[PDB]
Amino acid sequence: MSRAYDLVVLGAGSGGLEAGWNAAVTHKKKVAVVDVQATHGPPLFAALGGTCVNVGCVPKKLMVTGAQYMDLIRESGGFGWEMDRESLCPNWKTLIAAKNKVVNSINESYKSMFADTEGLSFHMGFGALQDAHTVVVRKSEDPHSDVLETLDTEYILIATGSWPTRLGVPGDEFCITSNEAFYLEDAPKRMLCVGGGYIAVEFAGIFNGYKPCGGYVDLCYRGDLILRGFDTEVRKSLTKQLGANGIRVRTNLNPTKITKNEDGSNHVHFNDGTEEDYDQVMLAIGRVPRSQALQLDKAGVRTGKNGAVQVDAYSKTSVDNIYAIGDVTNRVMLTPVAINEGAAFVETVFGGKPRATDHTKVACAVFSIPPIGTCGMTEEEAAKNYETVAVYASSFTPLMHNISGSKHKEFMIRIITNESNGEVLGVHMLGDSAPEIIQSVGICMKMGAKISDFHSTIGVHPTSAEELCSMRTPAYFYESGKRVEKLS
Amino acid sequence: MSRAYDLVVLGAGSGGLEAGWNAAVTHKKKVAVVDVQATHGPPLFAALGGTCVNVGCVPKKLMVTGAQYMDLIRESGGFGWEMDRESLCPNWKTLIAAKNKVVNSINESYKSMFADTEGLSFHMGFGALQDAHTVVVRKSEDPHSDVLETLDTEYILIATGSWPTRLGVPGDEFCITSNEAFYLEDAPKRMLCVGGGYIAVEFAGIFNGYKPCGGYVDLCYRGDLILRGFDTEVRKSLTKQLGANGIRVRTNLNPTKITKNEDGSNHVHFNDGTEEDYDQVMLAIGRVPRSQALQLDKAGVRTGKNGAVQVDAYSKTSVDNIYAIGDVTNRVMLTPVAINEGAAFVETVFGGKPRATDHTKVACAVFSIPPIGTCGMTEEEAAKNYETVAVYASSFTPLMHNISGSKHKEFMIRIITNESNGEVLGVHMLGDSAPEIIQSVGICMKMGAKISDFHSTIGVHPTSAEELCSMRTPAYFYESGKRVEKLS
Ligand SMILES: Cc1cc2nc3c(=O)[nH]c(=O)nc-3n(C[C@H](O)[C@H](O)[C@H](O)COP(=O)(O)OP(=O)(O)OC[C@H]3O[C@@H](n4cnc5c(N)ncnc54)[C@H](O)[C@@H]3O)c2cc1C
Ligand SMILES: Cc1cc2nc3c(=O)[nH]c(=O)nc-3n(C[C@H](O)[C@H](O)[C@H](O)COP(=O)(O)OP(=O)(O)OC[C@H]3O[C@@H](n4cnc5c(N)ncnc54)[C@H](O)[C@@H]3O)c2cc1C
Ligand SMILES: NC(=O)C1=CN([C@@H]2O[C@H](COP(=O)(O)OP(=O)(O)OC[C@H]3O[C@@H](n4cnc5c(N)ncnc54)[C@H](OP(=O)(O)O)[C@@H]3O)[C@@H](O)[C@H]2O)C=CC1
Ligand SMILES: NC(=O)C1=CN([C@@H]2O[C@H](COP(=O)(O)OP(=O)(O)OC[C@H]3O[C@@H](n4cnc5c(N)ncnc54)[C@H](OP(=O)(O)O)[C@@H]3O)[C@@H](O)[C@H]2O)C=CC1
Ligand SMILES: CCc1ccc(-n2c(-c3ccc(SC)cc3)cc(CN3CCSCC3)c2C)cc1
Ligand SMILES: CCc1ccc(-n2c(-c3ccc(SC)cc3)cc(CN3CCSCC3)c2C)cc1
Ligand SMILES: CCc1ccc(-n2c(-c3ccc(SC)cc3)cc(CN3CCSCC3)c2C)cc1
Ligand SMILES: CCc1ccc(-n2c(-c3ccc(SC)cc3)cc(CN3CCSCC3)c2C)cc1
Repeated sequence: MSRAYDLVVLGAGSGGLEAGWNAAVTHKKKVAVVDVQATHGPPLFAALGGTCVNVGCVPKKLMVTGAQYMDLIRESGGFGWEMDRESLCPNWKTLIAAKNKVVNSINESYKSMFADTEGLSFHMGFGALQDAHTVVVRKSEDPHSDVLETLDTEYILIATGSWPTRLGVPGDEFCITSNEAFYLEDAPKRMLCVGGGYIAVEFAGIFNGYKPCGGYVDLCYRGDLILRGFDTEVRKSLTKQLGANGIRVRTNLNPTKITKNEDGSNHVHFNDGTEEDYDQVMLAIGRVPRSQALQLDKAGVRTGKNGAVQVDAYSKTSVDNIYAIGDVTNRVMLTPVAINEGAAFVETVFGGKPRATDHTKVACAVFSIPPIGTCGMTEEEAAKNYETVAVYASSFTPLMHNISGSKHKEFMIRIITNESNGEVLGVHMLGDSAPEIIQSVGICMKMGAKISDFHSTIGVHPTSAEELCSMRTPAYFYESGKRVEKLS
Repeated sequence: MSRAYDLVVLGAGSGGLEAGWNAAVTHKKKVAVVDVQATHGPPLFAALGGTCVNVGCVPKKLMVTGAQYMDLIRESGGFGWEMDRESLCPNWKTLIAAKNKVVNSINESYKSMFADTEGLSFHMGFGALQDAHTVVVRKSEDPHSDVLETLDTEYILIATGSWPTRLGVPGDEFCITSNEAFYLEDAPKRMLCVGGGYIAVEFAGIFNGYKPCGGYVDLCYRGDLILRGFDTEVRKSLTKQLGANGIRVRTNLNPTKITKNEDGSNHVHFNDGTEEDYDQVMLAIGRVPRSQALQLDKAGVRTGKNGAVQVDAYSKTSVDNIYAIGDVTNRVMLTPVAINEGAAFVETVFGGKPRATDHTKVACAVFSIPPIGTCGMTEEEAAKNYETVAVYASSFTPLMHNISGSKHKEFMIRIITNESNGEVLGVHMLGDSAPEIIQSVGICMKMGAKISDFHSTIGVHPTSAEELCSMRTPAYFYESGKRVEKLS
């Protein structure tokens, strides 16, 4: 059969714009790409470029880079750099301004991409499914608003991503999320970050860097140790170093009631029954797939837990012509994962050579201060899945920190290997440059690197990374899930 | 036969202290270690710990880290950090002071290593050879000064390293080297670095950071492009960026005569017949192996060109019981190379399991601002002895530099592959975090990584290293030595 478009992508995101571009350029198909708005902005935060560009990776990193100067300016003193250190506080207003300039600049380059690419058209509005071949674009999220466009397509691709989750406590509406955090007029003096995940830990670092005079940031998590699912020794050292940096880490604590005050501040009720006032309260509870308004039922597309889209290894839904990638599938919620999922989708339906995304042994990072760089299994998980595992560990304060005054900044590397093989199953790093090192570590790992391949490599001196090639003797072992000091 | 010691190490350096420690601790041998002095200091700069610790890797990196703050403080302004930027210059003498404290505490750490290790003893003086089994320790470098100790040994190891080379021009003795650079009480306003190698480029960066008001650093090089043997596109982009940062790169220029003025400053005559005044003039001509005073002839050990000790793959000299490692062999003059050479020497003669150092595919770095991170062949060399080579290239100005103001800071990656099989022969990087990334790149290359292994790895976003996994189509090719735009 013959229709108007070959592909209609719902969501101009990291994955969406990858599949859209590739189909249109290398295969010269006719691709329509639907998104909510053109440039970044408060009313509906996401835009052209997805969460990555608008309210995610890109702006986050810039603000984490901005916050990192607080330490660096302090650290410079030991090396001979003298200036006014008296109540040295930063300008939040000129950070957001500069941030907006860059985000908008990327918003503009994606806009001119559509004009420069034949077959690639942008369609502003709220895309929703009608049937297996028809995507309806509406004026608002409300399914009774005006119908802007009716797109007739061979294939549909859902890349609408995810949305912040909120807790069902009274006064929920008075709290902000990562979305609102980007567009705050002023940096908060009294800041509460709720949750112990990626966003919570990262933004606690941002606010702590940009807090005004005498300000403070409280991170509160409902459990024992923050960042569940990461290397426990890394998590412990990270809690210790966030503390040393100023952030008051608060475990086994959770808000139950929030009330609005007359002066503007927020009154918060906790688990232990204590009461406190915070200028802003951010919720980093996690991200649920954004698919509750797409009407997947009307096409026969299976909706799992939290609205996730049931896909096979090749991203294909219950309907043979409809596909889904990125956060909306709830597999591995990262930008480069969604991009790979998109490029694979093109290679399959329009390329002739099908490929599935390798979701295993994927190197990711946490952009806290200091940052985490990880790839592979935790020692807890590898113990459950393997006969006998060796745990290599190394901690150090870099020589420069003896001069800088930040003697709390301990670089940590922990390698988890299969004892039988020698195969590296996990590498976990904490410290500066850790997200940069973990990248080429991940090239070794999916390549199937052994611990012998590491320490036989001649090091690069002086670097933090050279320590990867100096770990030969394991600290301890796991034997059939049991922690042992030596091998029987 | 049984003698006083089974190992005498001449030179307590990176290689020396590696072989010394290992023989004494893991194999319980009686190891004597000779070095010139105990702690770092001007008269004879090198000490316990070698050049690396005292007048090399360690103090250099610290000073480069301090100089890097000049940029970071300027870059902070765009992110919202306000301060007195008016005439902001650093304190050189408090940097040197802090540097000394760190170097000294390592000198002390090595001193208490000898006291805590049995069999391992330190012998202060000038070691020289008597015969195949006897090493004489003298009061001074003059071979007629008092004989301090006479050491009787089964095996001799030469790890005396290298020494700065000087150019045979009138006024040579008025110039400093890297040695004296560490102990100048004042930072020069008018600075000339002579040469285009590692030391020249790194120290030009240091002085440029630590110059007083209205000060300038001129780097002058004998040839056309600085840093021969490195990726030509990296060198060009470095020259451009050293320029942009303040360092005046002057090529095809070489001093001919130097005279000392009455005010203290130095008058320099150049290649183009021009005259100029510099407060200090550093010679980075290179490093010749330190072997002129050891009397290798007396024992029958072959000295090659420049005085380099001729050795086989296992570091064994002309005599079966005398060995040599590190800079003194003039193979690959790096610290971690000398360490590997030392650890192998022990494994061979005391471990019973012989091993040679893999001098090929060694990842190293240049700690300029911005720094270089390299591993493997240049495209010129790979063209000279391969059938067809593919040259992958990528240049980009990181997103944060749109806010910071340093839009000259371009990150560069160039991969050079054997087109036949896809094998990566060289990876060349220029920019921040480059020496940190290149480490785990060298693990891939030692494993024999293919270009497919790179671009198949899911990236880490946002980083500079994620670009390493996004290079798929080559920019151009080399076909039987000739530069081609495509394959015929
Ligand atoms: C604060 C934050 C920081 C992050 N930092 C990192 C990081 O540093 N590194 C990393 O790897 N990952 C990071 N992530 C995760 C990453 O942003 C996501 O995994 C990635 O964006 C997923 O890509 P996607 O295409 O599936 O979703 P998106 O890129 O978000 O694309 C979804 C798009 O679909 C559009 N859309 C929604 N509904 C409709 C509809 N009704 N019709 C049409 N269009 C619609 C939206 O406007 C949105 O722009 C971060 C996330 C957050 C929230
Ligand atoms: C300024 C500078 C910066 C450098 N930076 C780096 C870097 O960042 N990364 C890197 O990998 N490499 C770097 N290097 C090179 C590196 O330091 C050397 O390659 C390394 O030190 C070689 O080790 P070695 O044991 O052979 O020599 P050394 O470590 O220098 O040991 C030689 C020792 O022998 C002693 N000795 C000399 N003569 C006698 C004798 N007559 N009797 C007894 N003892 C004697 C000396 O006192 C000296 O301490 C740098 C070098 C310099 C000069
Ligand atoms: N690569 C990167 O740099 C980044 C990646 N991301 C991605 O996007 C996703 C965004 O998640 P983000 O919000 O951190 O949260 P993610 O789920 O990581 O983390 C959620 C955190 O909130 C806690 N939490 C969950 N529910 C509640 C509740 N009801 N009350 C209190 N606390 C609760 C969780 O604790 P518990 O462990 O007990 O469930 C967990 O610590 C991540 O999964 C990640 O994949 C996001 C930011 C940066
Ligand atoms: N890994 C690291 O971070 C470091 C490693 N090192 C090691 O120590 C060694 C020490 O030497 P380092 O200063 O680089 O210099 P190296 O010899 O590399 O470089 C010397 C530079 O000086 C130039 N030169 C040589 N002779 C003359 C002359 N007669 N007149 C003018 N210029 C001359 C050379 O130019 P030309 O190209 O024309 O010959 C070259 O550019 C290095 O080879 C390196 O192996 C040193 C410092 C840091
Ligand atoms: C018109 C052809 C084209 C292709 C790719 C990009 N692109 C892209 C790009 C962005 C999004 C997509 S689709 C999600 C595809 C390509 C990013 C970047 C940023 N950086 C630049 C230096 S080389 C490394 C990458 C660039 C340059 C731009 C234009
Ligand atoms: C007495 C026990 C001992 C032995 C060696 C080191 N060491 C050494 C070391 C290096 C070379 C030698 S032989 C030249 C001997 C000791 C180096 C470094 C640098 N380090 C690497 C590990 S994490 C922090 C940074 C360290 C910590 C320390 C303790
Ligand atoms: C000769 C045996 C030796 C060698 C290196 C170290 N070392 C070193 C070390 C690092 C690099 C080098 S390379 C010259 C040498 C020694 C660092 C640190 C970290 N230190 C931990 C205790 S409190 C202060 C911080 C330590 C402990 C110690 C002993
Ligand atoms: C296909 C449409 C397109 C292409 C390229 C960019 N882009 C981009 C770009 C950057 C990030 C993204 S989101 C991953 C998308 C595009 C950057 C730059 C310039 N420079 C390159 C080196 S990295 C810093 C910026 C450019 C030119 C944007 C959109």
